[PDB]
Amino acid sequence: SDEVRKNLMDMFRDRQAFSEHTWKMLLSVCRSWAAWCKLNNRKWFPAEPEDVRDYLLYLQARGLAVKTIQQHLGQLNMLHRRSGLPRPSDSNAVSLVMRRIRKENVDAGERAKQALAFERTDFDQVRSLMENSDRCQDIRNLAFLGIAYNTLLRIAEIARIRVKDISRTDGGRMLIHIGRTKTLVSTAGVEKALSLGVTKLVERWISVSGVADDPNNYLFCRVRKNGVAAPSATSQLSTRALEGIFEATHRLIYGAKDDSGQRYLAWSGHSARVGAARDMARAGVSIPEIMQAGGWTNVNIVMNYIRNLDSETGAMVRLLED
Amino acid sequence: SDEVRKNLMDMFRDRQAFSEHTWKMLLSVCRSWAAWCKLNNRKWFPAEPEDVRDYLLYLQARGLAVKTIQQHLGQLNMLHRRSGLPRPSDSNAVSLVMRRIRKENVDAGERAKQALAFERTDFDQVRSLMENSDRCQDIRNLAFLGIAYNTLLRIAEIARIRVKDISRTDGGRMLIHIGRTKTLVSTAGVEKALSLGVTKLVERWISVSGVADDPNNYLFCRVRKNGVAAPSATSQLSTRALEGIFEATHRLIYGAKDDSGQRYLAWSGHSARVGAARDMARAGVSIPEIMQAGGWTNVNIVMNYIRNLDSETGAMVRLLED
Amino acid sequence: SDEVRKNLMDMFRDRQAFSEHTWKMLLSVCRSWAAWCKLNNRKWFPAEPEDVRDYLLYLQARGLAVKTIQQHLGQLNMLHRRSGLPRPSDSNAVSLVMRRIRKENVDAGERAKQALAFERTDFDQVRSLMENSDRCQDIRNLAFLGIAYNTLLRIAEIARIRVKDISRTDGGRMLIHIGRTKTLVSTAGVEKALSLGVTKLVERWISVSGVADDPNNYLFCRVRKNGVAAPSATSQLSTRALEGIFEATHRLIYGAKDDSGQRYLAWSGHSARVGAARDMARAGVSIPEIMQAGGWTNVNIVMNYIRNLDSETGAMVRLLED
Amino acid sequence: SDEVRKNLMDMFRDRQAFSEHTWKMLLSVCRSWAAWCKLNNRKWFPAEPEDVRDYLLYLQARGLAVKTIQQHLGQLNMLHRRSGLPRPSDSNAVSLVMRRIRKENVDAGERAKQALAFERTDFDQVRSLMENSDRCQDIRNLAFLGIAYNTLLRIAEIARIRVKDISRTDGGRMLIHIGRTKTLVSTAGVEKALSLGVTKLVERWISVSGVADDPNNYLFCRVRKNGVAAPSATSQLSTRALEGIFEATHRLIYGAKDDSGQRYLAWSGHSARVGAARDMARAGVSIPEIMQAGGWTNVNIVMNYIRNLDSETGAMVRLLED
DNA sequence: TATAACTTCGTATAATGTATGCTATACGAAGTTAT
DNA sequence: ATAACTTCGTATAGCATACATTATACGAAGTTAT
DNA sequence: TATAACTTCGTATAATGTATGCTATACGAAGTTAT
DNA sequence: ATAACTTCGTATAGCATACATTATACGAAGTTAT
Repeated sequence: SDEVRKNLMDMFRDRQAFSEHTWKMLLSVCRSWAAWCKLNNRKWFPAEPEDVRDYLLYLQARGLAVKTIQQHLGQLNMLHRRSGLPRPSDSNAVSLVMRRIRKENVDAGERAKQALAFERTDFDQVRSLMENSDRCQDIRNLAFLGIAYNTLLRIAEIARIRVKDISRTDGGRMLIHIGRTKTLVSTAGVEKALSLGVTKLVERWISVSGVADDPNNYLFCRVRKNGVAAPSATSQLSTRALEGIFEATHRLIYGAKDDSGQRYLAWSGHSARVGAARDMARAGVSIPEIMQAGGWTNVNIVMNYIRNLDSETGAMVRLLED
Repeated sequence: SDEVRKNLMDMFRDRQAFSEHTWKMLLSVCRSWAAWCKLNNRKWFPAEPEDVRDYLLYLQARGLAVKTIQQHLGQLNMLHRRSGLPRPSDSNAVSLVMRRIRKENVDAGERAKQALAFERTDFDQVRSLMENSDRCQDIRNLAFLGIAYNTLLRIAEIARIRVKDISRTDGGRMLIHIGRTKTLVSTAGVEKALSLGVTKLVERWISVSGVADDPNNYLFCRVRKNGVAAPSATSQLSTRALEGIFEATHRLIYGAKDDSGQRYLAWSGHSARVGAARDMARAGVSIPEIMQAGGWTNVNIVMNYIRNLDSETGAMVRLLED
Repeated sequence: SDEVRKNLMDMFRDRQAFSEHTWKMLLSVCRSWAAWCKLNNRKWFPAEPEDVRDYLLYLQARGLAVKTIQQHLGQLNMLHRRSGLPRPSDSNAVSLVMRRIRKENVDAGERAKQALAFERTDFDQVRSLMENSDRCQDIRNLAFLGIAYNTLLRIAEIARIRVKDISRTDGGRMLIHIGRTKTLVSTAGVEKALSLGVTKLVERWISVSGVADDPNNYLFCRVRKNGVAAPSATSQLSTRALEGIFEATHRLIYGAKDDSGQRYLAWSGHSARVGAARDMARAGVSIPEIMQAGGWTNVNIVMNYIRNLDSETGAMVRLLED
Repeated sequence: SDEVRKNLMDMFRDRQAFSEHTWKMLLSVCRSWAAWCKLNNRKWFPAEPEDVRDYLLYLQARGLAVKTIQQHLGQLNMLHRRSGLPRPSDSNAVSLVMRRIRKENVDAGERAKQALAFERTDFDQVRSLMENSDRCQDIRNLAFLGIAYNTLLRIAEIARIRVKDISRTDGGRMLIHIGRTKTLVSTAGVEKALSLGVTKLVERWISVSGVADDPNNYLFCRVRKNGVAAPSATSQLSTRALEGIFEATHRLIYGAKDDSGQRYLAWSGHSARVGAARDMARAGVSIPEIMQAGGWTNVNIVMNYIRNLDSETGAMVRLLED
């Protein structure tokens, strides 16, 4: 069909309208689905519902997460819907089976994990140790953890901070201007303020890195063996390395990860977000203020991190013994 | 017509998409609709809005509640939508009778109900009346009333408990790990501390019952007319029974049921939930604390349980009393 | 057209799906539009945009409120849309002229008025006088004002209160169950609690009226010359009479209305709502609690009663002199 | 084609549907689009999405802001929608470039701006520098800066003020009745108290100006090079002039403009609004109090003015400082 | 040189929220009028 | 010529109204147990 | 009877918010099993 | 026969997930100034 080619061509022409990660996962899903189709001699593009049902069942049978299976469907759905074709999910075979796969897995324990929390106590411990070190690695890392926990920004937001994004209060606290986040793309964007402590941590790093040469440098950059910063205004510190700082800081305190292969045996990119969310809840911060903290315009995900603070809470118990 | 045959096979094949309670209600509604149709010379499938409209008006004439009339309409919508067919509710005729029937029925003052509060006033009365009775079922029921008040846990939830789900903490207080979640984006297991007095009751029951003798054994079990427990791990105590414990306990104090045929004359499955929440807000406890105690996230409902408390009477009452 | 007749016939068949006031104003607008069409020899049913534009301009030219003109359009729009025909507002002639008429009127002062406030001070004054009277008129009226100001219910909500809708707290305060309001039609509905003062006022009235004979009596009923109540379970006190109580209570204190013909020279049905809203704001009640008070699920109308509390507010002024 | 001729006549005829500022921007955009089309051999009307897409990409290449690119697109959407024609934005091509252009531009860090804060630090500086200067324009400007700080009133709003809109209260404080509303569901006239020091300045100005000599005379008026005021009541001082007072006042202290061509180097119309709000939140004032001071109901905006204040730094900063 | 400390990348899995269309201001710059 | 505007055009920040009902507001006429 | 105190009604004008579709419990009642 | 269930059906209250992305998680391979 002429129209389908056109629609696809249009989406590719302005591919920059979508996150690069959407593209990353579009192609990845397409590769997996392409492969399954080839293994079973099946037309892979206009995808047949029943074929899609077999494929979701096969993903299930490989032991894949409910959420990852929803991903494979999601991209297939997007590829079809933006083509002008009907979505696989538009048929019952796919709809019902997706709902069924979720029900079976969930009803056998499957649960979406969350990042191991990096909370205030963790931050103070990390800091009590590393604040002394005059190494470049250590000063940078300590400053990044500070920002992460102070501001609750995602790591991709942190790696985009430019030195000119930083301003100041009369009070002396650093403010970091963010524009783009996951949930938001604006020109006015948001301001996130650091405490006086974290501001110092960040001053130390600026000072010692020489990022402030060009004010269009990324606040965070790489640091080599010899301890020399490598500022850039065109290459940011990969988010993979910020994941690494979290894994190294965890390793520093708790030693090496298990042999098991499980996710979340050590801190990761999101660890400071669930942790600072959680600390606020427990100090009585109001639910709106928590949402303002993490950029959350809606209430449900925040309830869904105090999710697992829901431990022994024991209101009724006290009531009972008196 | 061939399409809808496919769509109905899609449904039987992926029947595990829905819980067996949904299928139950689906089947029940179809039975009611098909009867009505036969008795009124109407084709039952596909349904035509004129016939669906008369049917909903028959359901109103019959005294059925509005939530009930919605359910019949819902499953009819469901059944037709899961085939290639138009839903009744997408017709102007059925859409207007639902509106007409809703408001009509509220004007004659049909009232949504809820569980009769089983409170602390009531758990002392009961304890008082059978604290030190040595009957093996009097011991079981007393324990279970404990767990239901303390943990505001649903009834199917208490059915599932086992002895392997019971650790300890300060004083003795038992650690009931749970499946309070049957959802993906939701806690990976929750936890409930019993009081010391209630931990004591779920001790004395474990003695007599002898449920410990297997980990995989369910906590609550059947107890026959000879006061002997009958542990199992393939067979959990039904919800209807746990219901029964509550009604029996009501009969104990207040005697035989009021005989209107009405609902919520005795206590039922939820009475302890309702009661505990009310007790909890009476002594002042953060509403979102209450919300976490029985795993609510949709305050519409908990609100309805504590409405007639004096602590909830609102701002105007507060102002007026100067 | 056959379809248009059918659609209209369907709406009339289940007319009870719409408020009777919608019907009242449908016919009233139709009468006015019918009349204008007859005066200008114009087809009145499928209404021509340009004819509708002339008619809105004529309503403007009679000096009618912007909001009343929006009403005439509203019903014309509804009559057409529910017929299956295009709305007048679907054309530019009508759209643009409506927007223009609003702009001209507003840009010459026109503003939507609000009810004269009946606030706490007013209620205490009214009460300081009438609380003594043992007349039936006075006891009833005083109790209605109490409820109005205490609960913020609209008068139609107040006239629907049945004696069985009333319950109690442990604390001794009356609760009044509402089901239907303007913005809401439910079976669970809402509970509104009276203070201890208003509860007394209401006790006096119940006591002295004999409404509590049949518990399906309307809490408020008429009272004749001789001071004898006339309870009914099938005829409520007209909302026009509740408007009258407000006008009489105003007259009692401030004397007779002007000669001017202006609306809101004396208290009316909504006077206690804007007044209690306003009092809450000024005592620092939180904006959510205000919304809970008046049944308001959204924030804008409440801002739009503290609307005209916005008087001399003078935060900046204090700042300036120090 | 005849339809769109009707639709364009509908528009000229009801041209008062929109403000003359909307028409201005509409006309401006058409001029830009038509030029671009001629210069690029494209039909200007109806617009085809391919051509609109290239045009928006030309607007991005030209350095225009995203709010600006939206405006061009908006008026194009408007113009076409008010004819029987499809909007550009309803095409997949233009929809994706707008997305692409938005995020693209935020990544090179284009930043939404706002008025440079004219604060109390700045109104003392100014007063200091010209408190007791006897120049008739130095007297006018000083007064007006007063009114703008004190009342956070927009500039067109201050233009409209007259002497007949000025009563009194405690000490002298002037009573500026206003048209802060140009909306129906909105206050029926508002009110602003000036301070005593500022009331003094709007006294000394009325002396010299001689504006009192007619009620209907506008408060602020033109003052020629011979230090003589020129009252009018048919002619209000333009907004561009009131702007000018602010820039002049900036030049006074800081000298000639920074010469980047940039925006918000001096103060402008809104500077006093911005400044006053910031000052108001600095000394702690309920946010919704601030919101009422300049008639906001959409806190998105006021938030943006007080972001870098230390009192607004958020919960995390508060927790971290123990 | 070997090596820290990356980047790049693939597949795997969590998170996150359900909008614009009109109207005001900003400002350089050209037009107007009386000093 | 120039101060001190006003008018303008193009660039951006700042805001409010439409839609589909459902309700109250009030003067005026008909009703009914005193 | 005249009259308070309505009801009914018409036209006029303000107010008010942008949802369900699945899954659990309630309970009388019939079925089952061991005392 | 009966207590004490379980299973059932029909009646209602109580709840949670789908959708379209955009992001992080982490092991493993290629890179590069020391």
